[PDB]
Amino acid sequence: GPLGSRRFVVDDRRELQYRVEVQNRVYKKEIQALDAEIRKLERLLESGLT
Amino acid sequence: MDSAISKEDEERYQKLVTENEQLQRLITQKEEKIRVLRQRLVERGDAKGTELN
Repeated sequence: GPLGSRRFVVDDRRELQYRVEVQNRVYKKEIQALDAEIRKLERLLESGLT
Repeated sequence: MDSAISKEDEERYQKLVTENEQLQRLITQKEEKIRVLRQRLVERGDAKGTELN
């Protein structure tokens, strides 16, 4: 996976639109990971630990 | 303006970036707050948790 700055117009056409959908999935999976941490946040919230 | 890249490819991309903007923000909200939890877990020694994979 080398430089994409060589063929900016070429790569960023297909490459860019491609990386956006993976980011859409990747970031979504992060939220699920975070969702477990949300539980630890809830004990913060509910206990008023601050 | 492009003869090959029509509204089709555009809309698909536009909506896609929109998706990206939404949830990357939703992440950051939790992250910044969990980040503090991270430090608090550091003192507990829970910083790593249990990653046997």
